[PDB]
Amino acid sequence: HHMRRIHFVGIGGAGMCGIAEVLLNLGYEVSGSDLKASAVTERLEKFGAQIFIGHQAENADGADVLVVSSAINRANPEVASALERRIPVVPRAEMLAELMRYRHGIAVAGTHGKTTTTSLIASVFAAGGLDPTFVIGGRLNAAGTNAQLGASRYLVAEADESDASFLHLQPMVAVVTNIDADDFNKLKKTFVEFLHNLPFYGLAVMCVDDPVVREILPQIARPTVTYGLSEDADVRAINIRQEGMRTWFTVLRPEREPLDVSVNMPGLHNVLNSLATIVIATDEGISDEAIVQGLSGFQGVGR
Amino acid sequence: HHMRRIHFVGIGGAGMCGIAEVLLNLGYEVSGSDLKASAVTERLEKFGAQIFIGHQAENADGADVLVVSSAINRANPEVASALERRIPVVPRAEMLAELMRYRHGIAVAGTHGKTTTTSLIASVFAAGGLDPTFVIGGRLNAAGTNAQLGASRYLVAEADESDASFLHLQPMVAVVTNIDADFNKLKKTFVEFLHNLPFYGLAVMCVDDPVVREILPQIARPTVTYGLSEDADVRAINIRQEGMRTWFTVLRPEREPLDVSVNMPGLHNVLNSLATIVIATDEGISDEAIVQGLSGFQGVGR
Ligand SMILES: Cn1nc(Nc2nc(N[C@@H](COC(=O)N3CCO[C@H](CN)C3)c3ccccc3)nc3[nH]ncc23)cc1C(C)(C)C
Ligand SMILES: Cn1nc(Nc2nc(N[C@@H](COC(=O)N3CCO[C@H](CN)C3)c3ccccc3)nc3[nH]ncc23)cc1C(C)(C)C
Ligand SMILES: [Cl-]
Repeated sequence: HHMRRIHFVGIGGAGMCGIAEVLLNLGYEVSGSDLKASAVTERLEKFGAQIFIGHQAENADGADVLVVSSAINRANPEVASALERRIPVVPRAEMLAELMRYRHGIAVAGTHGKTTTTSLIASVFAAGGLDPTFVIGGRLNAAGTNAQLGASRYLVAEADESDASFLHLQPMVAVVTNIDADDFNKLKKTFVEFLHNLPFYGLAVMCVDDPVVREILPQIARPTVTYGLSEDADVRAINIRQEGMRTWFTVLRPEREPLDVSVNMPGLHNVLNSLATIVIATDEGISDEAIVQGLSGFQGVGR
Repeated sequence: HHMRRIHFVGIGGAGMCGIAEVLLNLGYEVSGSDLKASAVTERLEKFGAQIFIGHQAENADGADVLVVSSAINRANPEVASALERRIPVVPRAEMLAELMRYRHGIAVAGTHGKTTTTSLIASVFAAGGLDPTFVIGGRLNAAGTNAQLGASRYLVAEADESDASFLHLQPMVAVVTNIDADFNKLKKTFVEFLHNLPFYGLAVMCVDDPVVREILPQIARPTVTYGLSEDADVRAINIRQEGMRTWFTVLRPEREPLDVSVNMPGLHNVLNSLATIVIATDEGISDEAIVQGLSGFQGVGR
C-alpha cells in the first residue's frame, strides 16, 4: 500500500471536506491546509484530520498524495514541495472518482435525469436501510439514519461525461438514462467506453426508450438490464396514470409479479427516473415495500 | 454478482483452457464446448468444468458471459443464441485482461523487454515462494509444475500497447520499460495506462529511456525509477560483463548495495533485471530470492 497519508490543499473548501471525511472513515491518515480555521476544519480534526492553517512547504511533509481543488498551482509552497519530490498531486475530481474503488459504486450517467435518479436511488436505498453516500454536484451526502460520510457500503454518484474523471470511474453498476446530441460519434464512443469500465460481473442499466442508448446497446459486452415504456424493455412501466403531483404505474420485472408503485413527482420523465431506480433497487435485493416507500415518499432533489 | 457462469466456445484451445482454469480457481461456474474431448477437457472437468462435445445452441443455456477465441462468429449456434439474449460475448484477450481485477496484478509494458522482464519477475516471485501465475504471448503459465493456474494472489502479465484491452487493465503495479517509435498519441496512451493504477498502486519507470523520462512528471501515481542513470532511484553500478553472464551491484533506497547476476548478456538485460528488482523489493521479497530468481533464469521459453 503506497498511500498512507493524504494531504488536502484547502481542506475546508467545497467538495474537499467531504472527500477528506470519507478517506478518514476508510482508515487513511489525512492532513490538510486552509487559509482560515472554520467549523468545517474543527469538525475534520475531531474525525482525525491534522489541520494546518496557512500554506507552507512543511505542511506537505510525510504525505504520499496531495489533493488540490482543481488546477495544479506550483506557486503554492505545499504543491511545489510535492512536485519537487514526485509526490502525486491530483485534483479533487479524480480523488472523488477514486472513492468508488473502495465501495459498491453506482454511477448515474446520461444527459438528462442524473440528479433526480441519483436522488431517487438514495431515497429507495434509505427506505431499505442501506443508507448510501451519494454525490450530487461534486458534494458528498449521507442518506438514511447513518450520518458518517463514506461509512456505507454503497456510493451513488452522478457521472458527467464532460468531466475529465468520467472514464476513470470504477463502478459496480452504471446507468445511462439517455444520450443527447445537444463530434457525436466521439460522444457515443465515450459512453461505450464508460460502460466497459464495469467488471464482467457488474451491471449496465440502459434506457431503451432513448434512441441513442438503444443504438449503442448491442456494443455493450457487459450484463445489461434495459428499462423503459418500450414493449421490449426488461423492466417496463405500464398502466401509467398521471394524477396531479403524483404518477401511478405498474412495473414489470423479470421473474417477478407486476408491482404497482407511485412517484410523488409529475411527468413521464419521472416514471423513467423511477424505472432506473427500480432496476437498481431490485438488483440489490430491496423489498417491494421499500421501493414503494422510497418512490412515493420522495420529497424532491435537495429536500 | 451478475457473472456466475462463464461459457467458453472452443474450450480445448491452448489459450482458452488456462483462462477457464483460473476462473474455476476463483470459484466461478465454468462450462465449455469443443468439437472433441481431449486430455485438456478432462483436466478441466476434474477442476470442475462442465464439458459439452459438439456445438449446439443449448450448450450456452444458463451462461452469463461467453468467451470466444477472437472473432465473434455469428454463425456459431452458441454465439448466435447468446447474442439473441444480450449475453456478452468477449474474445479471450479481454477475459484474460479482466483476471487482473481478481488478483494482485503486475502489468509489464513498454516497447522492448516486456517478455523477458515478465519472465524474470515470475522467476523471482517463484523463488520467493509466491507461486505466481504469469502471461507471456497470450499464454497463461504457473511456476508450479503440477498446479492449477490462478492459485496464488499474484498475476504477472505483458501489456501490449496495441491490444484493445491495454487501457482497461487494472494493475496494482505497472512497469514501463521504454517507449520507442502519432508518436505524441503513443505517449498519451502510456500515460493513460499508468493512471489506471489506484492511487495506492506503483509505477515502475525506466528513466534511462528518453521518452519514459519525458512523461515521468505527468504520472500522478507513486513512482520508483530505475536504470543506470545517476538519478535513478534503483540503480545498477559495478557492472562486469563476463561472457554470457553479467554481474552488477544494485543500489536501492534504504538498503545495502546488493550484488546480483543474470545469465543473459547485454545491458538491456541489466535493465530487465532492475525492473524485476524494483518489483520484488516492493513486494518484500528477500535478497536471497532475488539473487536465486535472477541467476537461475535460463531464458524466455526455456
Ligand atoms: C429531470 N429530468 N429527468 C429526466 N429523465 C429522463 N428523461 C429521459 N428523456 C427525456 C427526453 O429527452 C430528450 O428529449 N432528449 C434527450 C435525448 O436526445 C434528444 C435529442 N436528440 C433530447 C424526457 C423528458 C420528458 C419526458 C420524458 C422523457 N429519458 C430518461 N430515461 N431515464 C430517465 C430519463 C428528464 C428531465 C428533464 C428533461 C425534465 C430535465
Ligand atoms: C530483450 N530485450 N529486453 C530489452 N529491455 C529493455 N530495453 C530498454 N531499452 C532498449 C531500447 O532499444 C531500442 O530502442 N532499440 C534497440 C532495438 O532497435 C531499436 C530501433 N528502433 C533501438 C535497449 C536496447 C539495448 C540496450 C539498452 C537498451 N530499456 C529497458 N528498460 N527496462 C528494460 C529494458 C530490450 C530488448 C531487445 C528486444 C532490444 C533485445
Ligand atoms: Cl463535500
